[PDB]
Amino acid sequence: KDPKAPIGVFDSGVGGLTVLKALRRLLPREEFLYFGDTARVPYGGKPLAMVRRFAWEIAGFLLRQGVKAIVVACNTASSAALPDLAEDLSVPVFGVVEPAARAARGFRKVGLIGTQATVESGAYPRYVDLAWAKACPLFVPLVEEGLWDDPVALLVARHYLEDAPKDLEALILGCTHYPFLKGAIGAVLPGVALLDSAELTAQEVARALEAEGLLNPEGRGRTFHLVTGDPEAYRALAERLGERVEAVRRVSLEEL
Amino acid sequence: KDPKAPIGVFDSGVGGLTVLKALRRLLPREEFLYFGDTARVPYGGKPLAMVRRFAWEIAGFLLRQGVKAIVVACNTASSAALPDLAEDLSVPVFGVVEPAARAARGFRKVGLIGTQATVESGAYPRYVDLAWAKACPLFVPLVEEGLWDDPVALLVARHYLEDAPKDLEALILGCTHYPFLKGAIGAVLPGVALLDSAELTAQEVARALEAEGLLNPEGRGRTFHLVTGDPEAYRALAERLGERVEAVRRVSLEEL
Amino acid sequence: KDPKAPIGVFDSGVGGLTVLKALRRLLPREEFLYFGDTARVPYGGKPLAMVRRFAWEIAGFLLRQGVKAIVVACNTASSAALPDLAEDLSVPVFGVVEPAARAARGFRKVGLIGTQATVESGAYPRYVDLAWAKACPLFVPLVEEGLWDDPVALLVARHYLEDAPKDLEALILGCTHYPFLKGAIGAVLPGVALLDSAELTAQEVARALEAEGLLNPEGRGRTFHLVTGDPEAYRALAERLGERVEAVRRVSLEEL
Amino acid sequence: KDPKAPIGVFDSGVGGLTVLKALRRLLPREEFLYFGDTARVPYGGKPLAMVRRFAWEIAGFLLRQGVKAIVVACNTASSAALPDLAEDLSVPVFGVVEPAARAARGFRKVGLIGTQATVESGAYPRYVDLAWAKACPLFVPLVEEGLWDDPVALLVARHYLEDAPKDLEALILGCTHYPFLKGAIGAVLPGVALLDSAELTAQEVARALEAEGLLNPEGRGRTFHLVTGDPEAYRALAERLGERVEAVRRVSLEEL
Repeated sequence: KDPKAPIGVFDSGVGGLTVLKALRRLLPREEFLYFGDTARVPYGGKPLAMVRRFAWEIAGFLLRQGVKAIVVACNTASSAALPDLAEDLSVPVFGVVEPAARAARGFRKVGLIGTQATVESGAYPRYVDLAWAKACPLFVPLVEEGLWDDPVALLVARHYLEDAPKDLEALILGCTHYPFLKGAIGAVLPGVALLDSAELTAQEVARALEAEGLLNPEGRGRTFHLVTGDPEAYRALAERLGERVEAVRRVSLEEL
Repeated sequence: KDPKAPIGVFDSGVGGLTVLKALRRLLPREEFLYFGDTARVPYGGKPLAMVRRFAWEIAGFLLRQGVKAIVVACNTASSAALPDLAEDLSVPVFGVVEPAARAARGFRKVGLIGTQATVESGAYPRYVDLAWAKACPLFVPLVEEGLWDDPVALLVARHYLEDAPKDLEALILGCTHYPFLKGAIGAVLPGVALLDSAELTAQEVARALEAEGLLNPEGRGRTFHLVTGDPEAYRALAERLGERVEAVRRVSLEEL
Repeated sequence: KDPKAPIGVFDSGVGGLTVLKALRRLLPREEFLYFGDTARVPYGGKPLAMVRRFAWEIAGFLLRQGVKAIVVACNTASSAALPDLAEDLSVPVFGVVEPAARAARGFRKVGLIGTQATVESGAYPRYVDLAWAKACPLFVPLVEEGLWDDPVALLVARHYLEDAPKDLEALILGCTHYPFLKGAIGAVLPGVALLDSAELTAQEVARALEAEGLLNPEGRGRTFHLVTGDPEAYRALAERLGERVEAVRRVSLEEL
Repeated sequence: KDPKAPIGVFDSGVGGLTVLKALRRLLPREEFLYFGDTARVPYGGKPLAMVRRFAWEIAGFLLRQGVKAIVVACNTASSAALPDLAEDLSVPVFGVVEPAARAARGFRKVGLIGTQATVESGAYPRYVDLAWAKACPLFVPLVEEGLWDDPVALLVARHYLEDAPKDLEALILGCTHYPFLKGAIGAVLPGVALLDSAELTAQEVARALEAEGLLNPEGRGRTFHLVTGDPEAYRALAERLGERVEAVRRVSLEEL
């Protein structure tokens, strides 16, 4: 156990940067390795079992790099791979399903939105009873196009959420990209608590790591980006989502 | 050369079905082998060289199934892989770039819409001079979500097409999915001639195969579907676009 | 923990059956999964980092079959992957390098033979001080061709072992196949103790698994064989070295 | 066609250098790209269909480097991939099976030796009627260990060619490596004509290439080596077999 060692964070691409941001705020002294698998993004439409192999390869790559814990920022990969991945690895492994589904248990009727893979996996029903679940394929490309406040978002939010229970008290945003869309989602489902996977998970990570004596007390934390697709494209994309990408290098899928 | 043998048509997923339909209308006596690489869709944001390897892998698989010709129904893969793929292979190879550009050469000011990869590839500039070109990433998810007749489609067309020159006489629909948004594109840009990649390629295919004595003068045509991801998801998506998918089988990326 | 779960054992091919037989004797009630990577055999000429990815891939595969412990029967793959693989996984992980090196420390001057990769790795010098090491590439094929009792084996043993120190007291048989060549090796190196990787490891596995309470207590144990190459070829090659294979199925490299 | 373009030659490893050497002696002004797939050597124990994907992949790679012709120096790979590879590609494609079988048709009772995959392909029987065929697995490592002049080479030659008919007039040396064993093979089978795949193929390539008007008339020939395994290990092994490797670099299997 070396608290000077970095924390691994991985995603299919830029969406998981919402998780990275929340982690860095609570843990400014830590070193993060953010792995964006942009050569194979998106996971949301791939067979769950293929994502599970992706997650295993990427966990292996992060351990090779020496991380002390792994945060699976993707909801699709969390659904596909956890809890087994945490049950198979020695370093702590954290996901974005359980923390938000835990908080959700203090409400009478809970709904879920996420990718096609996420809602069909049954990952969330394993931790919490769901009144309603619905795949929102367009949210991700709406967010990546920078249209989170544009009227089209709103109409699309209405198309996906029109048919949903009026007594829902909370809604799980079971996709890394969905925090950008609280505005259009709040507007169509007023009064409903919106559960953010990123903030809920980073808190869990911070609590658990300190509890194990693995947080780094001293020093000034940094972030390195590792992507399997084009780095310049990723840098552009990350910026459209308000993240200044400083350090990026391309990781070959042969290194996997 | 054996005219009883089938025609290979391949795409990243369901989009290339527009090409498949135009072909089946002109050549009802041909057997088609339609390959949808849904395990690795989309191509439009991947590195152009990676798509080139995809095209070569699938081209080889189709040659091992016995096809007498190959239609590359994806605009991204055509940009990535043609003309070399046709130069390197003995069977006739056709793409969806050159026929639409060729028709485009009979207007004075010509514009292009397509995927990210396509507009950046320079493939279309090779064949016709372009006044304006714009990637339309939301269009593909809009079509796959079944919303081409919804007013959000009308709004998205405006977000992408407003700031294109008023003196366009023609617009190249440089993506397999765009013939579905012909109404919305036509409304936001009245008067401009819309060039359909699928209709113009199918004609080029039929003309040339005829010229070579390769058409199958007798018998009833059949279509077989071959995909790399989940077949049942594929069939659902295909049916939302108007193809009743009769035969579908899953092909391993190990077979490539 | 679940003591009904099987034990995973993996190798590049049939060599690891020497380790499996030793395991069978000490643990007749245990259910075993033997994973033979015959699509990618042999490991001895490949880069150590490539083998290391193989070990990770297969370890992940065995975990998905539910194994409660993993034995790395290949000496080349132990050299590539241990001790990190054991440090990184929750289940007990055992190799064929450490146990023979432990026993070898009760000798004054010790030598090592094995594959090209094993000798270059420096895996063995990390556990025991070595007086001599020689790669013996032809020894593996001699065993698989069934020539271990034949004179040509004896001349080949002399060719590799001529310039070995006359005062050696022990020789590490650092390759799964080398137990078949004890006759020819002792003839060229009389009076030298031959340290058998397979016999020592099964004891360690048995001791360690007994201690963790993971030993199965009821039941007749079988072995299931999983291979990445042609199963019938594997079946025929295993029989030539004295193993009767009953259950063998081909596992695709894409499941990895 | 471009006559300044290089000729492509590929093999699993160093065995194909016998073919390269013969080629360079006949075509000293030609530029050659030698591709040795040392990350996946040997082919002889693999499923023939897997080798066939290898041939396709590497052929695509060489076409992307711009070769004007391809020589498949491996007898296993010719058996797996020819004649189809030659039918499906525009560049001239040459193998090592057909030329040696053609010369063999000038004899009454003809034998063949080679790898397990080569004799099991039945590729040689498509071109010449065979009286006798034997796989000789140990010949390849004998050559790679530098033991072709050693007496085990005489003993091993005798082991594999003992039941061979005494009325056999010719033997096809159906493996790239076996010309180094001409000495032992002729000694153990006196009076039998030995048909060398390498010398006969180069003749055919030079004949065919001049006829297509593709020879490069000006220039000093060089060879560049491309390997998928470790380049220094390859260079060492090429030096043991008498080839002086000037330029070698490693190509990733993901580039394939």
